[PDB]
Amino acid sequence: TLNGGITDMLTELANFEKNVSQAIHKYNAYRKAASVIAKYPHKIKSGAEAKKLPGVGTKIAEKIDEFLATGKLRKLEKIRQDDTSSSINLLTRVSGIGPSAARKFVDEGIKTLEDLRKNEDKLNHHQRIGLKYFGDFEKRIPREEMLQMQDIVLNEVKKVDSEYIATVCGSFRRGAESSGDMDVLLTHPSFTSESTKQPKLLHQVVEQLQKVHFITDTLSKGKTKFMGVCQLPSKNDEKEYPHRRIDIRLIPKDQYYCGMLYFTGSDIFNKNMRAHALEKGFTINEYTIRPLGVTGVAGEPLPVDSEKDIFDYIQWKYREPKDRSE
DNA sequence: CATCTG
DNA sequence: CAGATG
Ligand code: NA
Ligand code: NA
Ligand code: NA
Repeated sequence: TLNGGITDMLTELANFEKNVSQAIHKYNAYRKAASVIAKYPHKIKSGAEAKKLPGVGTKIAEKIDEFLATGKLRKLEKIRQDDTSSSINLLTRVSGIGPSAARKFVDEGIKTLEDLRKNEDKLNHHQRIGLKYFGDFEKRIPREEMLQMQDIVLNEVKKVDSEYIATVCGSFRRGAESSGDMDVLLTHPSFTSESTKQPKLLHQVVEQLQKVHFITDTLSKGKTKFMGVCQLPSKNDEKEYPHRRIDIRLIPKDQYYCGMLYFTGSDIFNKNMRAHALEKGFTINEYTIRPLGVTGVAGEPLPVDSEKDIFDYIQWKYREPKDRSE
């Protein structure tokens, strides 16, 4: 990476402003600076050179000068050592504990995981679950286990109603060797964009997965989105599998394949595909593909009955998920 | 964005 | 309801 040193530095500062300082404008500035510099074609040799770029001002140019001159940034050295900053970063590794909660805890003298365990009364349900499975949630899920999880999800869903359509997306669908979690997209022909959100569609799937002891905990659960915890079964006297994060999203049938395309990624691929769509006079988002008029007017959602339909509209050869790296 | 907390 | 969270 041509200016990876500089962009790494800026990103670290961005995260500091967001997680510790809770200063949104500095976070934004650092992020924008990193993004612009990342696209810059030349090896930056001074803060002055970088300052010519949009989003790079006096303060960022100063830090670039120091990094190029000394190979380090004192501010970042101070931050890494700082007790309060380190405690915040640690606490925000617990699912449910964001920058706000972390600040509150650290102010109260809660600085470590053991401190949290001794103060579980101060945690909401989500935070308690995040703490309980802190280790498991930071583990990668081997494809082998994702396939076992998929086998349970698909078969239990089908058991509830053969008309359900369930698709495990994310990098897993692109053939990834490991996943961070399981993202399931669910739909049913009886659920479309215009009709009232039917509560039981999602609930019945969640209920069945709980019944067979696959889903173990619930972080959040509404009419269209479930966030929770699952665990593969084990035989008596064999070590248990780790607990894993799983999301299940109920999506309108008429928006399902657009949703599938979006949540399958990758991000780069999505960016490229949406770009080519615009060229062909189409606009693609998470929900729909619509014709785009020369005046900028967006047409009504085009009918989509498969991912291939989307590729066809924009005159693209269908791309298997495993070929959607970019 | 969808959901939760207090 | 605002603020927070993934
Ligand atoms: Na967190
Ligand atoms: Na493993
Ligand atoms: Na606000």
